Amino acid sequence: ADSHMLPRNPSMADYEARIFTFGTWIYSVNKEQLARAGFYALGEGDKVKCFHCGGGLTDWKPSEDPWEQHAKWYPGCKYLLEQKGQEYINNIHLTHSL
Ligand SMILES: [Zn+2]
Repeated sequence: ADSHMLPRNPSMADYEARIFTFGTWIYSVNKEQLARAGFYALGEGDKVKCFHCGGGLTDWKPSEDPWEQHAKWYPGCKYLLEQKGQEYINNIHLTHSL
């Protein structure tokens, strides 16, 4: 788990690089949402990982929100914080259960 200012995979900080990995994507969740939320696809099922915290997510379900799942599972992510803020992270945890 990375909660440092330094991205775990700085090479995926590049947006074009993340979006490349979603060139095709057969799963329910929108790929632009996934990319903006910091994820890139591993190329194995629906596994994605955050470039910053290195947090991985998989088994996506219809209606699931990439930023919400990002905050639910990896609330200490610095990229997540920079984009979404502490209020959002905390509210995700007040309304969700793991
Ligand atoms: Zn993250």
